[PDB]
Amino acid sequence: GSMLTKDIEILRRENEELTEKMKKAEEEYKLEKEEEISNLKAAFEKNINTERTLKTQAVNKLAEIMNRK
Amino acid sequence: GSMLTKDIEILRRENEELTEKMKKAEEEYKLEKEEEISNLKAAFEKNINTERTLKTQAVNKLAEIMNRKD
Amino acid sequence: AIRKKLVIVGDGACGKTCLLIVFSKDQFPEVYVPTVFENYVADIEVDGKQVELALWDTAGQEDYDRLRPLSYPDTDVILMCFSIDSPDSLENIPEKWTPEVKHFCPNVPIILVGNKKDLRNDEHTRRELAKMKQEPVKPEEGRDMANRIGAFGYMECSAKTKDGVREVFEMATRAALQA
Amino acid sequence: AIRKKLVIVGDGACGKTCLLIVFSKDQFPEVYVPTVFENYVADIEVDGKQVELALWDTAGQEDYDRLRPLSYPDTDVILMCFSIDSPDSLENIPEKWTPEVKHFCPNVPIILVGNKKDLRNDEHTRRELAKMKQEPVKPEEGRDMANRIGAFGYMECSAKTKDGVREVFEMATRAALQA
Ligand SMILES: Nc1nc2c(ncn2[C@@H]2O[C@H](COP(=O)(O)OP(=O)(O)NP(=O)(O)O)[C@@H](O)[C@H]2O)c(=O)[nH]1
Ligand SMILES: Nc1nc2c(ncn2[C@@H]2O[C@H](COP(=O)(O)OP(=O)(O)NP(=O)(O)O)[C@@H](O)[C@H]2O)c(=O)[nH]1
Ligand SMILES: [Mg+2]
Ligand SMILES: [Mg+2]
Repeated sequence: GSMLTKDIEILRRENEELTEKMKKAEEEYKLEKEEEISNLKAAFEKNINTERTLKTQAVNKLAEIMNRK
Repeated sequence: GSMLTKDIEILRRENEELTEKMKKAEEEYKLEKEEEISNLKAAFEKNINTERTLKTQAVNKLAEIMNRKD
Repeated sequence: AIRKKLVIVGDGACGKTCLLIVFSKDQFPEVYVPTVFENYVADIEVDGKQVELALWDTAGQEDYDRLRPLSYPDTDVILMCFSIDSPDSLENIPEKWTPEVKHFCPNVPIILVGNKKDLRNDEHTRRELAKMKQEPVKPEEGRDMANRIGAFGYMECSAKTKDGVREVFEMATRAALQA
Repeated sequence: AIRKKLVIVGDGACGKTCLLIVFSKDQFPEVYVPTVFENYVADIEVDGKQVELALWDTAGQEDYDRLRPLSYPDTDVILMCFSIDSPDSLENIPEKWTPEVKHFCPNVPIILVGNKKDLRNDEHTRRELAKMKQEPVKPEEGRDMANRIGAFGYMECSAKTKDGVREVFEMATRAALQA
């Protein structure tokens, strides 16, 4: 067979495999940006569900105390 | 002249262009993460100092009212 | 000497404390710190009457909603505030403060007050409000609101320049002096 | 019958409240809520003496450090706690609680208590403590600490199983009954 025919086929395949190294490259970059935040939030929450609880308790106690003053 | 040919040349620039498309999709996905985290941590920081300030004030008022050496 | 109780409410950061401190302590609070609750006293004379004004400061912070009702008992007059540089705090007058006050202080004279009058013509303020496609509150707007919520009267002021401060309290006292 | 005041302190979440509620209310608090401060009462008899035990609960939370001194005045006995499933809360005994108590309650009998005794042989606890390369506190460690800080005595217990609860308070009462 002619070499030209083959070189062309091999090129349509690389450019093709390259397109698969994109769609499954982006699908990849997803967990990166998705994980780094799927815990960057859940981390900022625990930290606020803590301060918020201490805030509420102090407030309620103040109310209890003043209603008794 | 040169050894280059019609069809190979077209599929070559096409490989190239397709590659550049990826170089750009990245530099853009980055500056997207760089802001997302930025504005996120920005709020999630002014979000906590807010609760922390209200916590401290209530606490201090409780003390002030309860405390005899003041 | 008639002793009268005044309570002030309104959105957080709209100027309640500075207004009370300027009038009772002759000074302007420097730094902003959300109020839990505090109490001041001040003397005033109107209609030829000596009056000791008890000033109850309250929290505008939503998070402190729980404590506010502790200040409302036996109130003679209420100063319901909003900031002239914040249309949002104005909308909160009929949406929150009015229903709450009329529940805890039935038939108590309400003086609607618009603080920070000095920002009405401030470029930075107009500039900023422009972003949210808003503009400082207009006097007609505050008066409208006063009538709408059935207030005893409307008064604008600036604890910063002292402009109107006196009128606010002479009106409130008269109100607390009705019958 | 005699009245005696007992105050309890120690790291947050180490079991102070559950210990007091089980002993005074005959129940085990289901949900955990940081304590600001609370006061309970309970009756007990030791060596043939009726004693009314006033139980002052305090916050273990750092954020509430400022309120604690409000409970310390006129204390007859102190229960200084730590959790058997937390070596860290043990280290905080000489590092924080001891210096503070000896400053506010000079010469007041201190009963060192190790809560959550039921976790000493719990696999989940042993496994989790293994990650930080630690292990539940051993009775010897508690005794040494008691002697080191000059406590009236040491006592281990579990508000969960009720084991030792009684001894903790009979020892504290005796201590408050010295002279
Ligand atoms: N330009 C201007 N700023 C004012 C005036 N009065 C108060 N401020 C500013 O507005 C901010 C909040 O004032 P403050 O009186 O503490 O508000 P508040 O309504 O009492 N707040 P809170 O409900 O949280 O207790 C402060 O930074 C203060 O300097 C005024 O007349 N003019
Ligand atoms: N396994 C076990 N858990 C216990 C025991 N006593 C308390 N706990 C648990 O430990 C947690 C905190 O208990 P609590 O008594 O509220 O702790 P505290 O020391 O009073 N906390 P704070 O200083 O914040 O006020 C709760 O979830 C509770 O169920 C015990 O004897 N055994
Ligand atoms: Mg204030
Ligand atoms: Mg507790």
